[PDB]
Amino acid sequence: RSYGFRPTYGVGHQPYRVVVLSFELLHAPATVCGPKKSTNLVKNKCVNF
Amino acid sequence: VYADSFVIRGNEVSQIAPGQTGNIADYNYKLPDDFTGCVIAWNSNKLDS
Amino acid sequence: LSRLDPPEAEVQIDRLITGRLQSLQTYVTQQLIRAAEIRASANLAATKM
Amino acid sequence: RFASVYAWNRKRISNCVADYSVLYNFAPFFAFKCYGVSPTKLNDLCFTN
Repeated sequence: RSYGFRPTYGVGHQPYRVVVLSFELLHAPATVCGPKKSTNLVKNKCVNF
Repeated sequence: VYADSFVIRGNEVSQIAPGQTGNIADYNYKLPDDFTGCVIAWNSNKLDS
Repeated sequence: LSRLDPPEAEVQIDRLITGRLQSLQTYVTQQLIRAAEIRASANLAATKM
Repeated sequence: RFASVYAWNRKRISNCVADYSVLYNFAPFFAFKCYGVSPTKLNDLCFTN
């Protein structure tokens, strides 16, 4: 059944378009990520890997 | 990363939350208890009314 | 688990588990202290025997 | 007929089946906020008053 979505309806019945972004926060591999880039590592230096 | 998309009532978006109760949360779209991600909703009266 | 919804009863279950574990750790500590006392008493009794 | 916020009307309900499914079924009922209980379990619980 439908609500009708008539213009006389208020915010309680006006249509809202909804999107649900479901993420998986595991760091096993990497699909999408933020834009960032830096230099290479060092073999025997204290680095924030 | 997955993205679900739909259109509902304006205030019915109150039911779009992990493990809530209601018509949508039980018979149309149910989120898991351990859901993590984002939910966005915006007006669509200019299009869907 | 029959009055409240899963996503809002998880915190209550967690608090109950925390309370029942805190009430059991103290019991285990008391049992250890009394077991050490009984061990000392039994060593003294064996020495006297 | 609904009274004002002061001298509010109060009605006792007993000796009947409480089918809450017809309560959140109404469209204008946007606000449905329960404390100490979830809407999914209202049809499964029992009340003494």
